[PDB]
Amino acid sequence: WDLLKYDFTEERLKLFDRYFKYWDQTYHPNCVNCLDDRCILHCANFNVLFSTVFPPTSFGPLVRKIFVDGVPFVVSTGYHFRELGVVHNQDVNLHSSRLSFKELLVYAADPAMHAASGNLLLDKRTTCFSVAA
Amino acid sequence: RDAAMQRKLEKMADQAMTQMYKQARSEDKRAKVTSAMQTMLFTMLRKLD
Amino acid sequence: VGACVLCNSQTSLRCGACIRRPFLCCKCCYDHVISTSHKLVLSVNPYVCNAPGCDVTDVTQLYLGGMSYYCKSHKPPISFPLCANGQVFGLYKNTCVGSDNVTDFNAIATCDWTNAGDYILANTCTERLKLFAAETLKATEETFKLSYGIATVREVLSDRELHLSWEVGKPRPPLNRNYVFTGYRVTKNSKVQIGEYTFEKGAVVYRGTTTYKLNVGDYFVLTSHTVMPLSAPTLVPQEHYVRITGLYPTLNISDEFSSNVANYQKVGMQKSTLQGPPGTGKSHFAIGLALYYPSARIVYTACSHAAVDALCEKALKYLPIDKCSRIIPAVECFDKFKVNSTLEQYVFCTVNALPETTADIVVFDEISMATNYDLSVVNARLRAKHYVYIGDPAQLPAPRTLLTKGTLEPEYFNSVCRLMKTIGPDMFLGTCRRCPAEIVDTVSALVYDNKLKAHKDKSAQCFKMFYKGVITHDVSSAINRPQIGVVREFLTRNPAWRKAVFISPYNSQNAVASKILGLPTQTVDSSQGSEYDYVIFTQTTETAHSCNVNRFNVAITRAKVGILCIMSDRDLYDKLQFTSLEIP
Ligand SMILES: [Zn+2]
Ligand SMILES: [Zn+2]
Ligand SMILES: [Zn+2]
Ligand SMILES: [Zn+2]
Repeated sequence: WDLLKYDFTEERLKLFDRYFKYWDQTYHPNCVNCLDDRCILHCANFNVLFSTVFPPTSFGPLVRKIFVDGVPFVVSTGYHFRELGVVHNQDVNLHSSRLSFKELLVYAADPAMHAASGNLLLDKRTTCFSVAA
Repeated sequence: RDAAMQRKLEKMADQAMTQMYKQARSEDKRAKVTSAMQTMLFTMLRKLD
Repeated sequence: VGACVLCNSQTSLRCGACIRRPFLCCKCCYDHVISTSHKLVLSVNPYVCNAPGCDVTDVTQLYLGGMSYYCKSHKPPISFPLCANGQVFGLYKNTCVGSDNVTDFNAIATCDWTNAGDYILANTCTERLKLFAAETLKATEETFKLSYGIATVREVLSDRELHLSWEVGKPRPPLNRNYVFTGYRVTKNSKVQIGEYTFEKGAVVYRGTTTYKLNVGDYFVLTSHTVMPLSAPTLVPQEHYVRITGLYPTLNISDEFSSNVANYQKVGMQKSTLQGPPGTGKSHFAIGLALYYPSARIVYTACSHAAVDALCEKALKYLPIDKCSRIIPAVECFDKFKVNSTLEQYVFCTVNALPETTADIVVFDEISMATNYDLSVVNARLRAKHYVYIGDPAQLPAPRTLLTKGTLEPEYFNSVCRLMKTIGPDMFLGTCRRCPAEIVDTVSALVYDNKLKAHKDKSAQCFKMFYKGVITHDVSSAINRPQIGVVREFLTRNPAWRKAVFISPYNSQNAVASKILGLPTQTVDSSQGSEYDYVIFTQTTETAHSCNVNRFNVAITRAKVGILCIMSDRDLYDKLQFTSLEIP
């Protein structure tokens, strides 16, 4: 697969049509469009099944470059859950001017800059995915 | 009357002084932590390649 | 939490009615509020009624109840006035000295900077109040700039000319070189600067820093910037030395600066002021100081970018190019030195962009334009063994737009210009190389107490003429066309004078003369630092602006060889040691 590909909606629909064709209830690949809690569970089950086919490197925060005061950051503006699909932030602020205490608190907490500024890690002691040191 | 109208205001004045001492201390610590967070962001950005 | 400006006592009380909000101790703030209309005082929290929907803010009508400020109507039964017993309630109430008189601070704080006495008290109070006055004046100027209306491009006839529609309900600025605007580009939901502009009456003639194809929709405002609170004094404590301290003389000097050797040793023997008449070698003085002390690191500072670049020019002809640097903040200036190298041996920068660094000698050129605000930041950004103030109090300082009443003397331009006008200058350039004997002798008796000496002889090409003419006024200037007509008649009979540069104290007079005469035109304020072979001067009025002795000094001292002066004032005409000519 392409390393930069994060939206596998078409593949999810292809698999659902392939194996669960006559399952009457509708299926939402992205749970942001679900109707209530019960539909969220119903679609998250199928996403749980279908997310074991896609590369593990495509799941995680969707980071994006933003400009402030002429200085570019690399900040998280979404997520790609194995269960809930793709979620996009609604209040992404591009070309901002100042960071208040709230914005400084938000940007200092996400793993975007911490992971992007660190060096690569390959830990042979564990099977769990390792991102950075 | 007047001596019991006075020695009970020295307590509230002292309490006010301590409270606004505390609030000033908090407001200085806030500025310190703000500067620390901003400079940390700006120094970790410079390794970005 | 800070230090009382009058007392230096630690205090957390600041006057919220004043635009600068300086710290004031309990007694000081009490006297300041009870004596003026200043009633808003700020503490760690504001002294304002906390009752829902109440507007009582005056310091004397509030009480502390519980943990809050209330008016008399909404106070709880248990309350205590914060304004009583001759002090205002605040931090560190036990530690308080007070002052006998707060009259000077009351005057400086509550004034509007329209009276000459305002600047007099600003330059004659104690150091801390001088700093307060400088910050308050600058903040008042920046706020006054915002009161001006926005001018928007309504039509573009041609290049270098524009049409401006002005905002309703607001005044329009005086259109001249002292009001540098800035264009803005209309975008989807924001605005972007498009450079700094200046306007002049055409339709308006615009001279922006950077050229474009600006169209309808773009607008101009006078850019304001935040005024930062000053801590360092206008002048460091003066100390005199018996030997050379921290400095190591070079043993080989050329005859170019051999005349300056005595003044160079004076700089190294104290913590120093120089008055330099026009065309005397002010840069010639300063650059050799770098040569006279080659192991020394010297910072070069000045108010404007143009003057800073002038110091960069002469260093090119003398100093190493790898040992220098031009500090530029994030206008087109000197771009031959390495940019933004603070640690280099020679530092070239403006006052407003000085980095926090130390050097052996700091030289501040053209001290005339400087104000106490620029003096203080130099001391705050630079800690040096020796400070050299070079300039001329007899030339133009920075314009004072807010001032309308009274005339400003050289002693009040700033704290430095205060010194040589009372106690004299540490160094002085007594030899004028630019002006011929007629011009120098005129200005030597005028403002230099007959101490300026001529290097050139009489040129016999210096004339003066007395002609009132007719005075006409536009929105923000004055025009004397009959004086311009005299110049035209003079030019026909003396065609050799068409290489001259026209000078006048009014921008509108230059504009009319530029079209009629065809000569290059410069205002007296803009002509400081430049030298021309021939100049034609029209006073154009008898107002204080045109009759100012410092301004009349600059206008007539621009001539290399000859000058023609058409006077409306009898006083300055008689003071001109010139060849009188008759009106045709
Ligand atoms: Zn669903
Ligand atoms: Zn005080
Ligand atoms: Zn005040
Ligand atoms: Zn109230």
